[PDB]
Amino acid sequence: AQIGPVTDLHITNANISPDGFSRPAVLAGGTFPGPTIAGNTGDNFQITVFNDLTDPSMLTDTSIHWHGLFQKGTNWADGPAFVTQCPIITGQSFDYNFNVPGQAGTFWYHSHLSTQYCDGLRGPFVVYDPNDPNASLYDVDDDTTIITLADWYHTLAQQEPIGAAITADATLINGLGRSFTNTTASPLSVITVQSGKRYRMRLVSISCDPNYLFSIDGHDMTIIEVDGVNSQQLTVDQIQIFAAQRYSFVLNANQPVGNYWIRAQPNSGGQGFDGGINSAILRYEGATVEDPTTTAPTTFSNPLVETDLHPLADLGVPGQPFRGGADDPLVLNLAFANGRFSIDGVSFVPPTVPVLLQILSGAQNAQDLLPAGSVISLPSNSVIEVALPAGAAGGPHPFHLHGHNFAVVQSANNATPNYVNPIWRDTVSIGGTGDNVTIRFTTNNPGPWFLHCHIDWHLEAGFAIVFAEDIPDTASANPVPQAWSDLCPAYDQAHNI
Ligand SMILES: *[C@@H]1O[C@H](CO)[C@@H](O[C@@H]2O[C@H](CO)[C@@H](O)[C@H](O)[C@H]2NC(C)=O)[C@H](O)[C@H]1NC(C)=O
Ligand SMILES: *[C@@H]1O[C@H](CO)[C@@H](O[C@@H]2O[C@H](CO)[C@@H](O)[C@H](O)[C@H]2NC(C)=O)[C@H](O)[C@H]1NC(C)=O
Ligand SMILES: [Cl-]
Ligand SMILES: [Cu+2]
Ligand SMILES: [Cu+2]
Ligand SMILES: [Cu+2]
Ligand SMILES: [Cu+2]
Repeated sequence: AQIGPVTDLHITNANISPDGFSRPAVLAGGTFPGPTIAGNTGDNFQITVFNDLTDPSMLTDTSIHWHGLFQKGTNWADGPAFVTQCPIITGQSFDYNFNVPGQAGTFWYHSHLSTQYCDGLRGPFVVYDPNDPNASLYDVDDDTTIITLADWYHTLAQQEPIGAAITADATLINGLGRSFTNTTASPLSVITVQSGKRYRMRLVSISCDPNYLFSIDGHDMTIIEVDGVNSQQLTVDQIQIFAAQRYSFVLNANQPVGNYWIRAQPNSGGQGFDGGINSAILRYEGATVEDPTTTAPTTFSNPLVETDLHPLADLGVPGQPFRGGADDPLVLNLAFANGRFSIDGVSFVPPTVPVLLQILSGAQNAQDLLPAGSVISLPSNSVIEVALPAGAAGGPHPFHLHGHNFAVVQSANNATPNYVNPIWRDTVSIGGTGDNVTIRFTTNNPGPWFLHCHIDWHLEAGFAIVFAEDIPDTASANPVPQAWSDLCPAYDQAHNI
């Protein structure tokens, strides 16, 4: 069952075996993935997070981010450790109390301390729209239509050896899948449909790293939502989904009653489907309980291409229709060397005092904010353009901006910008060498907003900056509760800082 919008959420350690290999994990709600948090557009969420963690190998502190929610006036509840809060210490709790005006769609939540979400603290977050403009396109939209894609590691995140390549051990679809090596025939997830019905499938990448080529044998998929933004209908037969992205698609259960493979091929780790890796099962009601016998095509006829997506609403693009046609045009120099990422020559290392607290304490320009060189001020009520030219090792990098969604004026693998009707989203692949993926947004949300690669291993290696949007108005716009004010002193005491 779905929980929320007002709920407790316990964070605990437990052993799990989603691919037949047992290891300890960091879990929300006792499960991997965590339980779906849900409500309606405009609701007040009050998620009281109880930190009950005791195993230091996966960190006993935590902080939770509500990915894609704008947090306007509630920057303190956004979750990124050392940006908007100090972590919650073990044996304590914290009420993330916020509202979701003007948003409806598919989101997710995850730890935002170190690489802890990789150890299991990840789950779906759905904001339903009682007056959804896409409602007539489908018959079913509920917990049974959520599809999560996750990477899973046998080695604990904190224990990944310095200097060795990090790859996953399994792909998990709805929490189940088979290991790439020493594959055993552990249970696969089943997604059940009834012949003739239409389903709003909510596809959520909760990945720490790989992108997936997602498809369903025999079926096609009509995209209706991108990262919370309603789209015009776009029919595709494969979706390349990057870490932290979401799509909703209509699945028409219009094939013969049977079993069909659901495929999610990561860009690293096990290649193909031998032994049922990278797989789940779409089962029609009345089908035999047995594995599918279907195959994929050699070549997909209609893969998703991002420039084919367009908003359902007339969203346009802010600013003027040319490069640099913004109030604050930025071009970030994104680089990697010697194990560390950098943005404009600075590798991100989290500060001791959270950025928001530094601002509330009176730091009022970005040159006064720590970490030095990692915080960039943005002016209020302005059009911002950010160019994110690719080339840094480890790509393609899915960049994500907190506090905002943005127009994707230029997408991967295509040198032509779109100043008319590009999709808006919150996580975008910056592509490959020579690309110039570029985003635009307007600054109407005061506070410090993280911008980073959502490959969690790259964030940990410094691939981030903070946009301190409207520093002068941050304090007035974001009143803080006493419980938030108490986080830093409690954390610093517990850690002898
Ligand atoms: C990506 O686009 C940005 C503009 O959005 C380009 O930035 C220009 O860079 C040149 C030097 O390369 C400067 O002289 C300009 O001041 C920049 N701003 C402009 C033209 O608006 C950037 O070069 C592009 N990068 C790639 C790799 O194509
Ligand atoms: C590369 O991106 C451009 C810009 O988004 C795409 O160009 C648009 O193509 C559509 C469909 O033909 C036209 O309606 C638009 O007028 C084009 N816009 C512009 C600014 O050119 C283009 O299709 C993409 N290339 C590929 C191969 O998908
Ligand atoms: Cl966000
Ligand atoms: Cu996220
Ligand atoms: Cu986010
Ligand atoms: Cu990256
Ligand atoms: Cu983040």
